[PDB]
Amino acid sequence: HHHHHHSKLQLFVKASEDGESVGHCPSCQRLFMVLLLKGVPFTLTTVDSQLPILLYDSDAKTDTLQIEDFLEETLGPPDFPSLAPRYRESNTAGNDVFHKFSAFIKNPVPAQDEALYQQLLRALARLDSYLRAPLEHELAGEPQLRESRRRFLDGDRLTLADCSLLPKLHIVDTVCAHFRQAPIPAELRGVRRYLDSAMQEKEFKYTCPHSAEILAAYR
Repeated sequence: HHHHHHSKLQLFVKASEDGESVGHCPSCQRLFMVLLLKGVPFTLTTVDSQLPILLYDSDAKTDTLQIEDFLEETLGPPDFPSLAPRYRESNTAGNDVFHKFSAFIKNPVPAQDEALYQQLLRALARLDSYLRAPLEHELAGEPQLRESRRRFLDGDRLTLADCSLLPKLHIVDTVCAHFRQAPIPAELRGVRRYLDSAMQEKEFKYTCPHSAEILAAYR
């Protein structure tokens, strides 16, 4: 079904430095994921306003959030699965991780280093607590459940929320690990399980750019 192409729905995304494959771009990956999860035929095209961009008919859409809402609305039951999360909080948890990572990783002030890192950790901590908290349907079946059993944000299936966050969270882990020897702390069991579960899902695994690409983006 799905058609990738370098050198009808069509997604234009960034190519890698050498042009050989998919480039670093967490928004590009987000939409790549949405499209795969819809199970709709599509063409993805790498490129050497701003990407990602989507063509439907002759018509374009250039804004990540807009493209996403469109794909969620236009492609629905019974032809396509809806990917909206069920619970409000799936949409907000970890909403600040990426911003806090970016301020940490770009900081040139020695005396602010630990401080900004702590802010990063605290946000990762809150994401962790949500991932470990049993959701409604989990309790509906098991009334005394203490620790959530689920794989992802909203349950055991990838949703729009995961599509947005996983690409960002992958970068945080990749960059912090390699550059500052600061992998996601083992204490955050829910965050750790979440990244690992994601790597076992074809739609996340096969939309990841090579690690070298992410590393190069940060130098």
